[PDB]
Amino acid sequence: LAKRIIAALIVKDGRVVKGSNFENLRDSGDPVELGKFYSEIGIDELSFWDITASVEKRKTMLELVEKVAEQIDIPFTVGGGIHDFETASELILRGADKVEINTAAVENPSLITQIAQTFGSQAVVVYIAAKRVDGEFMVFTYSGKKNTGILLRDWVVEVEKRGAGEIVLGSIDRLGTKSGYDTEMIRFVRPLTTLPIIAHGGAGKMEHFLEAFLAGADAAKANSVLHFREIDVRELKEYLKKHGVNVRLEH
Repeated sequence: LAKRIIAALIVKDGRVVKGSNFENLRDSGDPVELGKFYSEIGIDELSFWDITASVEKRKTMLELVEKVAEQIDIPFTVGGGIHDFETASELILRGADKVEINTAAVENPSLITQIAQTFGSQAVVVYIAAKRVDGEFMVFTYSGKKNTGILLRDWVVEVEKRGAGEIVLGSIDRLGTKSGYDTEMIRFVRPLTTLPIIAHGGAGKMEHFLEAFLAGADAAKANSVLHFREIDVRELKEYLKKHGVNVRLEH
């Protein structure tokens, strides 16, 4: 019931892609050190998205999650090309709390159920990329390249039905901008599901996070706005608490 702030990190070959501005770190491109620091200054969860080339990817992702699990005591999610149960399983067993799936879920919705059977619904995060097409919200796969022709309304309901634990709602209309979260999209989805909704795409200033929670998001995920310190994590949580948002401060 508390709202969560989630730092998302894009990684490749064990490096934070495009790095970060925290000059206090020994290595500002080290995902484990950056992730650890984030947990120490108030981030509620981490999210890692891997884009390593296929031949080294499996091993690279497993090394990342094991290293992260050692140094971090907050929940974390891993994703990026997770296409089947076996891949999801190895990553959870090696240390991840949750996996994030999108394209493979749309093409085989029972993948949601198979992962949840073994690891519980809470281990399954479905990322839904959506955008407006002829006045309707539609689901997009393959990093936004493909219009599936599936209505957002229908996919959300199916996703909960198949046993997902959380939904990340990413607005292609906002990704790569700093104009704010897609609050209209979040409000559209909120009454359709009982699952936690994680907002993603468009974060630019602290007020955007307040707007997102008002819209009904249970968590807010953000990338470079945090890494380049356009927003400060502690200021953000102080700001949100100040304006009525239930965030956590202090075998």
